Amino acid sequence: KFPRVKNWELGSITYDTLCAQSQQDGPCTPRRCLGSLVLPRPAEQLLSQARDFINQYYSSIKRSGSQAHEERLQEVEAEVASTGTYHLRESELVFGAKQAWRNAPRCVGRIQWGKLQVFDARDCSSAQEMFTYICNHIKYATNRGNLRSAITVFPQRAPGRGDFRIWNSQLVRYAGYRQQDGSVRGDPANVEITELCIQHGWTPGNGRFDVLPLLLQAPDEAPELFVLPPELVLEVPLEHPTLEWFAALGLRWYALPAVSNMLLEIGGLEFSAAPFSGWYMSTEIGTRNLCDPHRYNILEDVAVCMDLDTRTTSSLWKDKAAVEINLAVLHSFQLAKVTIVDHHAATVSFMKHLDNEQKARGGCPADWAWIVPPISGSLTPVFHQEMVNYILSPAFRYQPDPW
Amino acid sequence: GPKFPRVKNWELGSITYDTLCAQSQQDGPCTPRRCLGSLVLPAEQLLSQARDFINQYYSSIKRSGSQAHEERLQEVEAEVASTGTYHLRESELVFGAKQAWRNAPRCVGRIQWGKLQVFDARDCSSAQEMFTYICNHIKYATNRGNLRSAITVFPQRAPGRGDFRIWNSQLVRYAGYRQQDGSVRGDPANVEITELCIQHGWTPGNGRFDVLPLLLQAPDEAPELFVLPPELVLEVPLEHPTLEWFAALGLRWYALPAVSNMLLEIGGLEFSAAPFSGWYMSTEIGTRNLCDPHRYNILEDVAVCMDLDTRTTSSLWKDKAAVEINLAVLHSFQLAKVTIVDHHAATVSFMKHLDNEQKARGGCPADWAWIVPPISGSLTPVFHQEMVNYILSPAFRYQPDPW
Ligand code: HEM
Ligand code: HEM
Ligand SMILES: Cc1cc(N)nc(C[C@H]2CNC[C@H]2OCCNCCc2cccc(F)c2)c1
Ligand SMILES: Cc1cc(N)nc(C[C@H]2CNC[C@H]2OCCNCCc2cccc(F)c2)c1
Ligand SMILES: C[C@H](O)[C@H](O)[C@H]1CNc2nc(N)[nH]c(=O)c2N1
Ligand SMILES: C[C@H](O)[C@H](O)[C@H]1CNc2nc(N)[nH]c(=O)c2N1
Ligand SMILES: [Zn+2]
Repeated sequence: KFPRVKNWELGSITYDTLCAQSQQDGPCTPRRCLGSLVLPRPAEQLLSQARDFINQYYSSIKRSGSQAHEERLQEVEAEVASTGTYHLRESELVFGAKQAWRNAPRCVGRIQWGKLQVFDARDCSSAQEMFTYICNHIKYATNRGNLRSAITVFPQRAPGRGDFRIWNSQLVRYAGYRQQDGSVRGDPANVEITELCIQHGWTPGNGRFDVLPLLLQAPDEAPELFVLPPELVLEVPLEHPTLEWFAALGLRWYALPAVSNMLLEIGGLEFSAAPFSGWYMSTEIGTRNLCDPHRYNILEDVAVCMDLDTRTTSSLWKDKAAVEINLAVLHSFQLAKVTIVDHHAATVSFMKHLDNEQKARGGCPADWAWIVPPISGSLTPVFHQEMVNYILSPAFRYQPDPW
Repeated sequence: GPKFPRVKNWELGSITYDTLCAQSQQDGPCTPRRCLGSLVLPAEQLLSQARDFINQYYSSIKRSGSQAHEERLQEVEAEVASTGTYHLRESELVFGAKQAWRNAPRCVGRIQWGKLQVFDARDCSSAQEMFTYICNHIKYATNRGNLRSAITVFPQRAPGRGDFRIWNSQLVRYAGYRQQDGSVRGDPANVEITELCIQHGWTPGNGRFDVLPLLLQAPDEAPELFVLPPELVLEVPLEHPTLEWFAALGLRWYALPAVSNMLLEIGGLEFSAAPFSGWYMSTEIGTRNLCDPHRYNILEDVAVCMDLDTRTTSSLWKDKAAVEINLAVLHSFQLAKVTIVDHHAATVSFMKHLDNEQKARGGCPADWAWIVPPISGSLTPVFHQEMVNYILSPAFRYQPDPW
């Protein structure tokens, strides 16, 4: 029933008993494992998801089974009874957002989960107020390049009406202009979101790193367009510690990773619009975004840069150059005084987190295939550690694109 | 769409469904509540399994439902009727062996599934005789560098009577000698089996790369020790194409990967000895056996020779060294004319295998975590490929070491 979990480097063994508190089916069954798929295709329920969540918070501040807890438990019981829903108190919502991050199986940064700036933006009622809220979050989070973890919660879903949404998947991301000649200027992964932007009447540039404007949508209104003012957006040019030419490449990435399309779920309530951010691990920029073939796919150009042998796989030019890009990403961010983290440091601190969690709750749910870096997998200690995935709440879910 | 796992390739945008998994007749480790993907070690019934196997066979020869098919069935029932067990026709053994390897979710090797040499050794009655079978195997399969897939099949398990069993995990393994100051000389993987060889009479070496003897067991007889004639065991001295100093590290590997401790299960018949072999993927040696902290752990040594900053993670001295070491594996094998294959080509071709299997059977069981290499993960196409993993029979399966 409870799983043995070995580390294959140190022959050490633990037991998840946290996953006993999973109230949510994932994709696997005893017949097949679906664990590598990325995506997954009533008052009595709400009232019970609430109760529980209230129970986490009182237990969190040690004030379990007492007056303020009991009393707050009729408050929700009565609010649902009458109106089919309730609302959170600020501190409660500060406890859930943090915890939603604690429970994110696919996060390698979860050691930081205690340290989260929570902006409560639930008193928002137009896209114009959204833009401002978002604009502050960025100024705060960026901090002249000493990045800081932040989330900003906008108002919850309501049964009678459309959601507050941000159309973008991140707050910063680059244009991807599809061209006549089948090709693409800039980031291929943001083609559809660039087009959507043009359809709502944005003036588009034509470089490789045109920062996208923001499409914010308030309940039942058509979405609106807000260009982010260039100075809130911190960018970092790409140069190499020894390779003079690397620079002359025009490569650069932005400083702030802020996910802006995921849904945040606390106590059975749902926040369709709740962007969050911390800081990048080098391998998000160096390996995935520049290195993927369906993205910027600069590898071959790096390799030709270096005058290696393009003609054959077994010379390892794929791997040699990748390596320099992650080295270029780390160097370049360190020079700009922007917070970055390499995948060795990162995963090492992730192991500490599992150990921290093992003692604190009895396990930690994690998704092996997402935690292990996209290069040098076995060279990181997370490769050698078995993990469990299950679903805890508070939680970030995926949600449909609003068009 | 259909109620069958939908399976996507994120690089290409392509979609398939896996109908094969419906034929899985045996549960893995997951449930809807939790995913165990990462865990390394996750009469009436006899007739039931055999019937399915025979169907499977007659299908593969297009004679499904025919006279010869219903005849073999009745014959197989009658076999089991009076004896408890049954026996496989020669060609039934050749097909189930191939089917067992085609069904192996952890093997990236599968495109070659149809090209296997099957050595029937079901006539073998002594440990002395295994040594002989085994020596022929290595001779055949090594074929002086031009390597060849093969499997030798020893007598099946049987009521009462005890098993045949190669005790070595591989036909070729380097010794692992426990020092009197905690550390190990040689492959730490093999301390347990090394100790057993000595206890059973073997005079041991004092090296990093000593080939182990063979501990062979025959029903109810004590295991017996057999030394491989050095001339039979082909090894490769490791050199680097541009770093002249690398050769001097005294590094070497052997040419033949040959698993010897797995169970081969067909039609509910179990073969407890069935060494099988193929040819290496470069990362099995370059990255795993050489760079694992718990194996030879040569990463630091190599990085010093490379003059890398090994006091900070962010230099990517690990990544840089592992590449070189892998490149030197690839190059050492090339030069000696010994069949090898680099993670890049080897995965390009698992992609092809996937497409073939889609057409032939509607799907292919795959352990993502294992199919994806320990280095340059995202840089290979399997990284972007969702996989479905279930258990199909005939299978290779783990068994408990015999002692
Ligand atoms: C502070 C440093 C942080 C680092 C280094 C970090 C790193 C990462 C990485 C590397 C991933 C998966 C990478 C990928 O998309 O391929 C990820 C996923 C995730 N992160 Fe973190 N993160 C950080 C902070 C945060 C914060 C503040 C939150 C929210 C409060 C967060 C929530 C999540 C969630 C929900 C996922 C899953 C995304 C998905 O399922 O698609 N992370 N993080
Ligand atoms: C033809 C060249 C071959 C290549 C490149 C290849 C590659 C591999 C690799 C890379 C693995 C994963 C091993 C690990 O890292 O632990 C593997 C596992 C496996 N291979 Fe293949 N292989 C080849 C031939 C064969 C043959 C001939 C067989 C059987 C006849 C076979 C059967 C298996 C099985 C059963 C496993 C699973 C072991 C486990 O589950 O732990 N392979 N193979
Ligand atoms: C908060 C934070 C910090 C950090 N270092 N890293 C992150 C992950 C961000 C950045 N780097 C990738 C992005 O991850 C975004 C979430 N992943 C989406 C994967 C996906 C793709 C396409 C279709 C889908 F349905 C799903 C978040
Ligand atoms: C036939 C063939 C060809 C090839 N290239 N590669 C192979 C896998 C071999 C070689 N390279 C590793 C070994 O695979 C053996 C599979 N077992 C390892 C998992 C394991 C389970 C339990 C305890 C452990 F310590 C380890 C076979
Ligand atoms: C299909 C596979 O699940 C998919 O390619 C995953 C693999 N691992 C990943 N790991 C991280 N950190 N981020 C990713 O996008 C992916 N993609
Ligand atoms: C924890 C994890 O399951 C384990 O380290 C696996 C990961 N993937 C692997 N993949 C291969 N090919 N071989 C392995 O030994 C492993 N080890
Ligand atoms: Zn699973």
